[PDB]
Amino acid sequence: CSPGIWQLDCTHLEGKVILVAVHVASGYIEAEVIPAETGQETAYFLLKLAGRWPVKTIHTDNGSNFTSNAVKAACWWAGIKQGVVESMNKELKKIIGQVRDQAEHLKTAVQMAVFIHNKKRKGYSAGERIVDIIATDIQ
Amino acid sequence: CSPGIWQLDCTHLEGKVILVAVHVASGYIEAEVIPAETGQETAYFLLKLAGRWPVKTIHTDNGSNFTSNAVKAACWWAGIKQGVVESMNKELKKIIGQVRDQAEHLKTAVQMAVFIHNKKRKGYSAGERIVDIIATDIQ
Ligand SMILES: Cc1nc2c(ccn2Cc2ccc(F)c(F)c2)c(-c2ccc3c(c2C)CCCO3)c1[C@H](OC(C)(C)C)C(=O)O
Ligand SMILES: Cc1nc2c(ccn2Cc2ccc(F)c(F)c2)c(-c2ccc3c(c2C)CCCO3)c1[C@H](OC(C)(C)C)C(=O)O
Repeated sequence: CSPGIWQLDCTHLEGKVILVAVHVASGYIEAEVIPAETGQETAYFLLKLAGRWPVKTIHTDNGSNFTSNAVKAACWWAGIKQGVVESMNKELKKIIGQVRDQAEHLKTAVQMAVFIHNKKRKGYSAGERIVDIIATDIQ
Repeated sequence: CSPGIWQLDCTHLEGKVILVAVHVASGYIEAEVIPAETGQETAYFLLKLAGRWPVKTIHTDNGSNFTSNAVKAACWWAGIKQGVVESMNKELKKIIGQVRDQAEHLKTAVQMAVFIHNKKRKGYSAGERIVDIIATDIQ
């Protein structure tokens, strides 16, 4: 897929919200545990994401997620416009379950699962693929 | 410099704490506004960082930052061992000052400054250099 496309969705676990961003072309994930599912939290997440990777386009399974003025302002400022994703989210949810008792806080288990997911060789890992896709696109 | 070396330090602004991670070889920055300067916050930041980039070694200007059991546990689990940095932190502090009135929250201004810093061409940007350094190291 195009190297600037990311998918963002929230999932719920233990009464908390996990914002999951998938780089569609590599399967690479960025995730954070947010206090609430709000436009301000999504906007802040998008600003962080766009400063770290070249974010061109964002996709989601819940269109209404992107209607706040806060989200529209983040996309405006950062210059963002509006199978794999289902699979990557499924893998992450499974990994969180597998490491959950190794940590007190869900947020810690989430970051351990992101780490495991991005480094797992499938033969390259999602972390290796994103860096290869973005470097070759710059070239 | 070696591609797995990162420098982590905290700086203070408006009574808040900004954790700044610099990828020494590229000048690329990752930053977060943390509620307090604690071992638990540093450990959590390191886990997130290590799941996104291949973190081999961490440097700091304040050695005591890395003594908590929480930090030692994050480095153990993620397999981490213990001019440019001064310049990158200086540039970020200047950029935050330059964009500060464009946002209500300091954390928003911080992420705008990270974005500006990583995308600025110096001729490649810090964001372009990190992806090139890591991709060629995998190759
Ligand atoms: C806190 C916050 N609110 C925002 C927005 C945007 C709309 N609103 C709603 C609103 C409503 C009434 C107002 F009087 C008012 F001033 C803003 C940004 C925001 C979001 C993204 C963003 C920018 C802004 C200002 C500036 C350029 C980079 O991208 C904010 C913002 O905070 C979050 C990122 C946490 C949402 C902020 O700190 O100002
Ligand atoms: C909350 C937290 N505390 C930690 C630690 C480690 C030591 N301590 C102190 C402590 C003291 C007394 C205990 F009875 C006790 F159980 C742990 C991790 C932590 C930090 C990093 C880390 C791991 C753990 C458990 C597991 C493998 C991946 O890396 C935590 C941890 O929370 C933060 C990351 C926010 C610090 C957690 O959720 O358990």
